Amino acid sequence: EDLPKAVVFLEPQWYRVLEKDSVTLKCQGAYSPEDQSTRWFHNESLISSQTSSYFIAAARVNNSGEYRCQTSLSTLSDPVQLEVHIGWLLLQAPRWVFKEEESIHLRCHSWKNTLLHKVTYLQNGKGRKYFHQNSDFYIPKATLKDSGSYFCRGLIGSKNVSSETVQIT
Amino acid sequence: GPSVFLFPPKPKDTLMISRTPEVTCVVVDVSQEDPDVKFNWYVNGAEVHHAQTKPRETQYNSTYRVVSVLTVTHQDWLNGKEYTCKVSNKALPAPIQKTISKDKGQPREPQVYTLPPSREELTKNQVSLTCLVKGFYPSDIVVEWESSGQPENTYKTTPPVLDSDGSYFLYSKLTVDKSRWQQGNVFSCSVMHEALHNHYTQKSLSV
Amino acid sequence: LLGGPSVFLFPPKPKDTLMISRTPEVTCVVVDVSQEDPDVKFNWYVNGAEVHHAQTKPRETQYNSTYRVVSVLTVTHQDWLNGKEYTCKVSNKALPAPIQKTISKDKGQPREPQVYTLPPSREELTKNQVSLTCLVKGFYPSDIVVEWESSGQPENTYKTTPPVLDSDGSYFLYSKLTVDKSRWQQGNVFSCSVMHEALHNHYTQKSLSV
Ligand SMILES: *[C@@H]1O[C@H](CO[C@@H]2O[C@@H](C)[C@@H](O)[C@@H](O)[C@@H]2O)[C@@H](O[C@@H]2O[C@H](CO)[C@@H](O[C@@H]3O[C@H](CO[C@H]4O[C@H](CO)[C@@H](O)[C@H](O)[C@@H]4O[C@@H]4O[C@H](CO)[C@@H](O)[C@H](O)[C@H]4NC(C)=O)[C@@H](O)[C@H](O[C@H]4O[C@H](CO)[C@@H](O)[C@H](O)[C@@H]4O[C@@H]4O[C@H](CO)[C@@H](O)[C@H](O)[C@H]4NC(C)=O)[C@@H]3O)[C@H](O)[C@H]2NC(C)=O)[C@H](O)[C@H]1NC(C)=O
Ligand SMILES: *[C@@H]1O[C@H](CO[C@@H]2O[C@@H](C)[C@@H](O)[C@@H](O)[C@@H]2O)[C@@H](O[C@@H]2O[C@H](CO)[C@@H](O[C@@H]3O[C@H](CO[C@H]4O[C@H](CO)[C@@H](O)[C@H](O)[C@@H]4O[C@@H]4O[C@H](CO)[C@@H](O)[C@H](O)[C@H]4NC(C)=O)[C@@H](O)[C@H](O[C@H]4O[C@H](CO)[C@@H](O)[C@H](O)[C@@H]4O[C@@H]4O[C@H](CO)[C@@H](O)[C@H](O)[C@H]4NC(C)=O)[C@@H]3O)[C@H](O)[C@H]2NC(C)=O)[C@H](O)[C@H]1NC(C)=O
Ligand SMILES: *[C@@H]1O[C@H](CO)[C@@H](O)[C@H](O)[C@H]1NC(C)=O
Ligand SMILES: *[C@@H]1O[C@H](CO)[C@@H](O)[C@H](O)[C@H]1NC(C)=O
Repeated sequence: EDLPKAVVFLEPQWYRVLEKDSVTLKCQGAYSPEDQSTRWFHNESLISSQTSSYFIAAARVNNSGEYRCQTSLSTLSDPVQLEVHIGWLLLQAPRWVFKEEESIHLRCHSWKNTLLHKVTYLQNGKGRKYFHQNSDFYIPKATLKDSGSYFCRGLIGSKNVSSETVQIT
Repeated sequence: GPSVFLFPPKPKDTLMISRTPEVTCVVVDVSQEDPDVKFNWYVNGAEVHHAQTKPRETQYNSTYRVVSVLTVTHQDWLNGKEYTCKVSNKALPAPIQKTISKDKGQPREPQVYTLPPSREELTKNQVSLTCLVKGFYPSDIVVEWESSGQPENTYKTTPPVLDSDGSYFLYSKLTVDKSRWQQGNVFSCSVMHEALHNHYTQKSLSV
Repeated sequence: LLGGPSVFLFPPKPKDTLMISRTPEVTCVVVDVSQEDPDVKFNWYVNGAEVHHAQTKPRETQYNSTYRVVSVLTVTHQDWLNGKEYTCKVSNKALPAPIQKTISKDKGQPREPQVYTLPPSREELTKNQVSLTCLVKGFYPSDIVVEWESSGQPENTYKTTPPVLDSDGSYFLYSKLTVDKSRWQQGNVFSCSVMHEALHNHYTQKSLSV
């Protein structure tokens, strides 16, 4: 316990991201007091970009794992995990640790921002809130058995497509 | 937007007069907000409010399933009056509409035959009657079996198939105990359709 | 247009799969392919396998502007209806996932489909045309083949019913061959041939007459 520990913030607020989305990482806590420094850490390694942000325009599999950031100070940022799954739809989330109560904000993410029709989110096989076009599912206050598997199904033009299990307890 | 699937009245219901038939119009896939939809049914073009509806049945997808009835008079649906469901919803920018009538054209009487159990299929456990309906159209037919005077249990029906000369046929099978058939009982294959001795006939069989 | 293309994979037809020496197919249609030159590239498996069993047949388009592609697979006999799985593993630039359907399946309760044919029915004798009937029951592998012969020519104007689920869970079906009154009262021999998975050398016929 020495300097204030920097940490890692995401762009956007999702970590399970697909095979050709844009993602941008950035760092706080730190900041080279005059000449912005970075030293990003990928899987416990190093990258040359020198920008206080970090681009990944064409994210693909090899861009998953653990990322960290250490500017001039920044102690050593505790790790952040980044996931990429191949496919069509996904259930993008900010957190996966919801005991008793916090905020829940889920996105049934498409692919190449191509729109969806008749998307629904699911509570362990059961439906909860269906919308016609694409949109996000928000809930404040937990329901003590959302503790379970969530995913979403949608119809792209006509092809009917599903996503993958995400159990949040 | 939401989708509607205009179902037709059950044949048996519109054949004869025992149960008043209905032309069900179902609107599925509508959300918890922007539900509330009205129906301007058209029977060739005259609205008339007398079109009762079912409650907001919820389905395992939050999706409200609004249903609606329209009691069509027994004597009309056979003339072919084109019945029209019209739904308008905030989710649908434009109203959608579906109209359906008599399976159009002109019919044909389906004189029916009752083929007996084949000879070799008797020296075995239970045996099978057959009732062959042939040469008709459209597919608004119903086949039932009767014994003595009460409808029989163990029977299945083949779906209609398109014959060579633009007509349908089916083979109604009835399994009966060899003991209950060989000794001798009376079994009648009855059929209802829109082109017979005023909607009905039946053909018996024994030995 | 577009929206992501699709795949379809069907089994072979029953006559080709059962009877020996009739090359059984297996096809993969890829419908709704178009405009921006998305290409082919297939690869089959049985649970680990190899190509060499296809080569596409050009680009049917006709009407809705979608470069339609299909390719085959020459299957064995003592192989299929025996366990193997089959996958097509399609891929394409516009589809962001090498997806593919599987097949095989329809399994279980095969047994003697002892076939029972019938004569015309009394009143039928008046009209110029009477129909012979052939019922099959006692078979569960969902599909089956049924044909007719009269001494020895494919009578090509019968009609056959589609199978349905009987009581005990063994499918049953019917067939109807229409002949003029004169040909049935002549005394010709008619045979209702049936082929299914569970028969001696896979065949039966119940020659019928008066
Ligand atoms: C939310 O959940 C509900 C329900 O959930 C599920 O419901 C069923 C299906 C089970 O799987 C349950 O386990 C499960 O919980 C979803 O609502 C469903 O949505 C689908 C749409 O994909 C509808 O499918 C349609 O079905 C009709 C036939 O409907 C009969 O059969 C159904 C399945 O067997 C049965 O469930 C129905 O009750 C119905 O049964 C008849 O019902 C009527 C009255 O309702 C009754 O009088 C009869 O007695 C009764 N008879 C029997 C034997 O049951 C079918 O017609 C539809 O086909 C149309 O569309 C196809 C695709 O385009 C096409 O291939 C067809 O040809 C046909 O197309 C139309 O055809 C003619 C001209 O050819 C014409 O009308 C049109 O021009 C043409 N095109 C169009 C677009 O109409 C289709 O297969 C389900 O019925 C429906 N279930 C309901 C309402 O209960 C809902 O989708 C879910 N939401 C989400 C987001 O997932
Ligand atoms: C643009 O191009 C063409 C336009 O052609 C059009 O064809 C029809 C629709 C008419 O409108 C024409 O006027 C017009 O020209 C479109 O290409 C077609 O697209 C349709 C659907 O959009 C496909 O339909 C599928 O057909 C399969 C079965 O396919 C056989 O039968 C067809 C007719 O029944 C026949 O046309 C096909 O050629 C094919 O026939 C086989 O052909 C091969 C080739 O040589 C031959 O070797 C075989 O012997 C022969 N066999 C037979 C029996 O004929 C059908 O299975 C599909 O149904 C699936 O989806 C339904 C809804 O999801 C579902 O109810 C079905 O059960 C099935 O779904 C799957 O079912 C099982 C479980 O039940 C399981 O696998 C899955 O869980 C389940 N779901 C899925 C997703 O798999 C469907 O009906 C045509 O095949 C296709 N190609 C043609 C016609 O050549 C094209 O779509 C157009 N584009 C657009 C955007 O519209
Ligand atoms: C980062 O870690 C992931 C998951 O362990 C791995 O697949 C990937 O290859 C790693 N990146 C590099 C550049 O090795
Ligand atoms: C489409 O997805 C839903 C579940 O996600 C299911 O009802 C339906 O069977 C699916 N269709 C296919 C072809 O898998």
